[PDB]
Amino acid sequence: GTILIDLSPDDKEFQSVEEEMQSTVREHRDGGHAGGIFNRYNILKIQKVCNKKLWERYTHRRKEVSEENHNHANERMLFHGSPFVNAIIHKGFDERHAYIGGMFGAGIYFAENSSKSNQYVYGIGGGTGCPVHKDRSCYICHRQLLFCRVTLGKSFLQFS
Amino acid sequence: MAHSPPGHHSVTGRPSVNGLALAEYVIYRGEQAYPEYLITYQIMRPE
Ligand SMILES: Cc1ccc2c(c1)sc1nncn12
Ligand SMILES: [Zn+2]
Repeated sequence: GTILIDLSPDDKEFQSVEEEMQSTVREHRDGGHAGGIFNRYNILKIQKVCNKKLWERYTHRRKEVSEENHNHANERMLFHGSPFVNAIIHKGFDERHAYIGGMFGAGIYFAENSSKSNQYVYGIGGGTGCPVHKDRSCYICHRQLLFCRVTLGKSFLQFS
Repeated sequence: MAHSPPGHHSVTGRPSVNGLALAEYVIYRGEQAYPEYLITYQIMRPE
């Protein structure tokens, strides 16, 4: 039941999502191995994802978490990068979008740095890169990220 | 999928070496995230 609404570059909503994308680029300790060498993006398109069922699924669980945490969902806007971005917008997040070998265990990982999620768009550590050129640093191929509403509730704080 | 630590709904990976890094987050329930924006982009070759 998903529909994608294309946002106008002149829309303030497009503009503030582009700004969160652009302003949260950082340098990576891998010097660009996984996600490529760049300081900024060419944003080609921003679509709002609309699914009644996946939204009601989300707000049901958000109410449960806030009631367990002094009416505080502790909701964030976080970046997610995956080669299964098309299955995620259609069927929502589930066990099959977990990273099983992750530092914090088998879960769904999100990032405050867009450039961190960018490392995961072609797979774990950028996989073998873009499907067409096998280039983890491809400046040609179109990449996709999700900007997601994430309910954190009571977060367990793990230091590096 | 695993479960959150007892008493907790998520983990926060707080960076503690890299000065410039921001946080990573993990949830253990798919229902605890909604994908609101699909962004199509290219990375840009610097000067
Ligand atoms: C370990 C790990 C795995 C995947 C992942 C992160 C961290 S942060 C992020 N943003 N999109 C995907 N991911
Ligand atoms: Zn390519």
